Amino acid sequence: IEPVLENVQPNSAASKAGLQAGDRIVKVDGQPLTQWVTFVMLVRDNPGKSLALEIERQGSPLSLTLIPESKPGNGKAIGFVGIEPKVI
Amino acid sequence: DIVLTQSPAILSVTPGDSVSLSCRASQSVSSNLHWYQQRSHESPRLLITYAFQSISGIPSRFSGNGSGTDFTLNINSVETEDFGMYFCQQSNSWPYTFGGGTKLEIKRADAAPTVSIFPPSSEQLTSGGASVVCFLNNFYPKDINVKWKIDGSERQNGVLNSWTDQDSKDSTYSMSSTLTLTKDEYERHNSYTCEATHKTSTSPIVKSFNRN
Amino acid sequence: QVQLQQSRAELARPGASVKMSCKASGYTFTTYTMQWVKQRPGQALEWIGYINPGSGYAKNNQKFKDKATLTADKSSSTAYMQLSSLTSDDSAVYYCARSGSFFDYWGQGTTLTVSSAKTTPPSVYPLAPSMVTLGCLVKGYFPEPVTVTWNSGSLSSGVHTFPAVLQSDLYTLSSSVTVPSSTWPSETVTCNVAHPASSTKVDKKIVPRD
Repeated sequence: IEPVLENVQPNSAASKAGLQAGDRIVKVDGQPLTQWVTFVMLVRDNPGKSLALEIERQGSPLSLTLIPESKPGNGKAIGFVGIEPKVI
Repeated sequence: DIVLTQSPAILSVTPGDSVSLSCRASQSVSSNLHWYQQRSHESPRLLITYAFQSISGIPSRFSGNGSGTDFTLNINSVETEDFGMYFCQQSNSWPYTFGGGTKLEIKRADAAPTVSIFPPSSEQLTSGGASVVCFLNNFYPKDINVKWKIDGSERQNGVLNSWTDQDSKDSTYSMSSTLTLTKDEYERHNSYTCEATHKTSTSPIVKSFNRN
Repeated sequence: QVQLQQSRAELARPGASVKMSCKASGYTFTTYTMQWVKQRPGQALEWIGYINPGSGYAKNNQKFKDKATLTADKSSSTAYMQLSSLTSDDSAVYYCARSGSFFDYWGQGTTLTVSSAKTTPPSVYPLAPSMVTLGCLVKGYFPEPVTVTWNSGSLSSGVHTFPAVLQSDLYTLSSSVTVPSSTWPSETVTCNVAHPASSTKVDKKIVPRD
């Protein structure tokens, strides 16, 4: 799966973090992003933890900080950033 | 190179009306456009992020809308701490670009300038120079023209103009015009005229002096 | 909680180089992108570029391709911006900002003046001619600033001290005071010009011309 975003929900976590449509996640917390499932599980499990993202906007790197919104979940407090993945 | 065009550059509003600042672009920046407020002699302040999303710190009266290649920043009830420069910055592509800037000034009943003229002093004439001074204090709006006449003939060289910021009391402007010449060329003409054309009068306010 | 301490004001000779700082306080300095913006007096903002601390990647505007050089130090938590081959067009206020998309936290502002003029004491000239208006012309001083008061600050109202214009690589400044026609010339109206850069303090009393 291509680690590109399609849209960012307004007034969400990825909105205040600076993420935009077309941005490509490259690194998360230092280590590169080879599996999109790792970033998905990091956004899911961590509910209010600062995640350092190295993205490539327009082909150029940029450093942002993402703080997932603690969306209510039955099992446990879940993390929602408001990112729409790339349409397959 | 996305060129943000911020029109118009200056808008005068009575402290209490609404304001809709425009910021047209040249390419599709989608909703990647943010607004900044810069008060005089200060640093910019982040107001609205991504066209309409509000920030945690700005009052409720600051909002905005728009998408693609047309944006608008809305201020509801303008307080006194809202005047100054406003800029729009896009973050869609490279390189990042700001707007041309929109100045928010306070509106005032059209006042006429208090024109005064002053000839050079003997102190300056000792060193070999001669500066004629023309003060235009307390007028509105800032838009005003001034011209220097030497024995009836307009002069363009040597003129230095300086405008003040909008006063915090009467909310008017003031201008200083200095015609700097050498003592020699000052000692070759008699009549020196400073004439100011302003919106308040259809005829210029003229202040002149003869050397003797 | 989050502050950007910028370097103090700077004067530079034409052709030299400067290197200003921007110490960040109150956040993880390596995760947020630093931004540098230029602003000439009275004009719009101008995006110089950005840098990613930790990775060292710096991306400048095409105009600031080689004029600006962006560096970052993680330990000192400070981003430096260097300007080489300085000209008169480099005199401006430079800001550093936080985040990589929108600029949330801004700095104070580093004012750079590029000139070759030496420190020059000012020349004070009196300006004499209902209500009367008197003036005080401060011509040929360097550098900024100059504080102009009237009657040791007593004449607080009706005073218009105009901004400084550059003339002959020096600074010229006018100041006007407006007093009733009874408080002059039957009273004392003095403009106190203070140029601390040259340790000069002039007190010029306005008298009617002879």
